[PDB]
Amino acid sequence: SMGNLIKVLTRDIDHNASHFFLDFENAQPTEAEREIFNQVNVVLKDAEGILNDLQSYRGAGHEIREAIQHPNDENLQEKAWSAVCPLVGKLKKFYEFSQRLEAALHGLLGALTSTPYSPTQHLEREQALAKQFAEILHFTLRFDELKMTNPAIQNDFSYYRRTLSRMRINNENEVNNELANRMSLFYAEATPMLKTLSDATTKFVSDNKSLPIENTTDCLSTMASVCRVMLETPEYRSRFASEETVSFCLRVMVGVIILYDHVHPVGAFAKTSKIDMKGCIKVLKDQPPNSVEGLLNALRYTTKHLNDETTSKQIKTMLQ
Repeated sequence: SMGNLIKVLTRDIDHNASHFFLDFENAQPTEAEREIFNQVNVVLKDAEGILNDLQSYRGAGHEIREAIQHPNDENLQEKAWSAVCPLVGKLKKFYEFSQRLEAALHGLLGALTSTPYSPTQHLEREQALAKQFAEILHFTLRFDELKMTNPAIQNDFSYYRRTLSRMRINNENEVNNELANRMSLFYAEATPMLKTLSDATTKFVSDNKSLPIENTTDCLSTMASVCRVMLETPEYRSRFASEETVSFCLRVMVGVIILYDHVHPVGAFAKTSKIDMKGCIKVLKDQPPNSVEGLLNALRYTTKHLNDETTSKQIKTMLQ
């Protein structure tokens, strides 16, 4: 069923491009998937809009530097303020969309990690919900890759917090200090959406104490092995791996790996891990370097157990 699971996750994504929501007629969920598929699909419909706003994030570095250069010129102070406020509005909408990702993740984890079935049978039984989980990770990695290449995001928000505080001394859709602190910890992360999704998966394990942990962890490791085997085998590469399919699976694999490393007690690098770390890193290495550097940075920074003394030197040196 390893070939079937590949045909399930990599199904109808070639003719698909940049769309994170699943077509209802194409995915064809079962009766037991309808109430969750509908909820998750609404969040996935907005994921494309969130990602497009991040691509259009030009930043206010030019106006900020000019205002700081001439701090007595009120026209330049208001020109920078008029430019950075709609951008902080976008940053506000991105962080609030991260909270919606946590809700849609618990609906998927709640169904894909039931007590009786195995991970392999869950991805085959609840095929539509398994596709949505991969699409949530797809957007998560694609969002965090843009954030890493856009240094104006943290500079715009830091200048906002400095100017706000001291403007409401000297001088509705405004941001409060309580929300700003959570946004600052959000954008200080190398992978903001993935860190959030990582905590949400840890929350799911704690909310379901009566649920065994491998029902969640082996679901992530199965998805990692489905993507790894598809990408590393040429027999399966000439059958399924295309431009959009490889880029999709590369990001689904890195997503579940980091989730696994935070939820699985010993991590994804220990001897008892079920993720082929060397094989997953190698697949990233055989890819063109520029298109995967964001994913490699995720495996080097968002990881919990990478720098452990129990962790191997081969992968440690593999990620150098």
